[PDB]
Amino acid sequence: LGGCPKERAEISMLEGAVLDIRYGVSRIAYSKDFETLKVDFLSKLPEMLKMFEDRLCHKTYLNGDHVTHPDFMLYDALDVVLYMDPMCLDAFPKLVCFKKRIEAIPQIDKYLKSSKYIAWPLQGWQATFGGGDHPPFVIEKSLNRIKKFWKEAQYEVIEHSSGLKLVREWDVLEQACKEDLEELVSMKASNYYKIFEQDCLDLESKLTKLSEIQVNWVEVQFYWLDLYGILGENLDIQNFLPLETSKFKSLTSEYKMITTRAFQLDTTIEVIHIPNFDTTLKLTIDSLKMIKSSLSTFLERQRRQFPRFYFLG
Amino acid sequence: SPILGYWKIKGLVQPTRLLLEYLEEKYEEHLYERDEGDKWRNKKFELGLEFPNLPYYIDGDVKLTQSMAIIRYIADKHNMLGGCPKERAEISMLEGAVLDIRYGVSRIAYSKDFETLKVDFLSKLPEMLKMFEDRLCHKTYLNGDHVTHPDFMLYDALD
Amino acid sequence: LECGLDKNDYFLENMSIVMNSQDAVPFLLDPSSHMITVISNYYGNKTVLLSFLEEGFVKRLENAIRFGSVVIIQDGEFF
Repeated sequence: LGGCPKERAEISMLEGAVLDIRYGVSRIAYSKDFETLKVDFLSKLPEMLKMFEDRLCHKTYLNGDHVTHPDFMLYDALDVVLYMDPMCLDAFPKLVCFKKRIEAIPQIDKYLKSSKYIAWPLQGWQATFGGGDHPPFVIEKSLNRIKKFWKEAQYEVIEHSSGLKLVREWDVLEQACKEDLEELVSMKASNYYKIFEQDCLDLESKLTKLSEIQVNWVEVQFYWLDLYGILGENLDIQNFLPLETSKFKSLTSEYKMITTRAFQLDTTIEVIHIPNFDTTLKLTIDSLKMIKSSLSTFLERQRRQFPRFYFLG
Repeated sequence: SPILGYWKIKGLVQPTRLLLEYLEEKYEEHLYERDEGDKWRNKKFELGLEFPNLPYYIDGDVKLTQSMAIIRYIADKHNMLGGCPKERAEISMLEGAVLDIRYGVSRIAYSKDFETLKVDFLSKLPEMLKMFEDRLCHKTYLNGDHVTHPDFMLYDALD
Repeated sequence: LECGLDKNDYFLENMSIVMNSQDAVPFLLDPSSHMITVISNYYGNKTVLLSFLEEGFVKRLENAIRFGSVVIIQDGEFF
């Protein structure tokens, strides 16, 4: 353990830093949120890991040129942290080394190949992190990235000359939803998704509803903006079409409240949870189509009265 | 005179503070208030601590963080680690059992489920306290006729 | 044959060559895409069809490889 205060405290500092990794695991291992929390843990981790990377420079083992128990600790740690993060050790080749070095020691290597060696799990089966008895997987790794992606959904919002705020750059989210939806369908092909599957079916119901409202919303946004050029601005055009402009303005009110209510949610996915959205927009687009159809009948009946207007457009 | 950074609360420095005061050794402090979360992040990286956090201690180019590494240092710099392998290992085992109480507290303390979790903490606590009650039969202080630093650790826990 | 492989001895030998050895990917050439359905009847649900010309090809294959999907790629000329 060491000879006296200094050399004993040095060997204990190795002990300590190993536990600051083993314990760090357990503090975020019971958490339900683990797939999101590790992010802030791995950001702090560097500061701690660094100290060990240095200690390992120009030395064969922590606490010197003579091998200590800390060398067998670092080996286990490195083996374990790579599972938690695949890139965590790549930035410490000095540890990747120490790890192989230890595995090289004849007694140790004979052990790893022996019956006494526990190949897995990392924690008690019960733990969220490194649990389970089901020796392997990418169903969870992907679904964590899917849920992470949908809690970062961002719509470029840009308000135009009048009242209402417009949602720019549709396609990006539009594409992602379709892709992420195709991903879940191909997940049914997998053998290992069966029980973990039920939750994915809930995420399938959530996104299939998001595309349902995505389809109609771009239609509304498009057809309103077009009709705004035509009737929103002139007095003369709305004078000729009174029933048309009185019905446009009524929908203009509703959609103004629908957008501002949906943007302030601050999650595009959270929009499926809002009352009457698919039903609202389906009914709005129907009415928007009736105005555009009525204008179309007006122009053609205007053109048929003076058939030159057919030339004009 | 050593320089100690920590919260202006008992928290992570208390045992250490006591040991220091036991050896009548002087020191100077960087005290972070509870809502001065900035002032800390302001000096978090401007100190050259080997594991920046609280607390952190600096002396004769002995840069320490981790309450145990720190306290042990001060202790060792005054020959207080133990008089043989046996008594030295015994003192470390005291260190351990004291933290198994200090930490035991913090694991049920941040929980929203406290009013029923402390119940399971206090049920384990007895087994820990008991060991000390026995040790104190035919001894003046835990681990012998001289008071030890682990007694200042258990005192923080107890508090 | 039950899928609809042709009676010809030539077409039996061919199918045998495709199946029996798969240490390497087979390239099927047939003008009448009668063969694209033969392999589909054989692997059923698992059969996912793609084409080097579709845009989502790049991602759909990554989904096909991850979850054990049996894949046929419809445009071999373009690769």
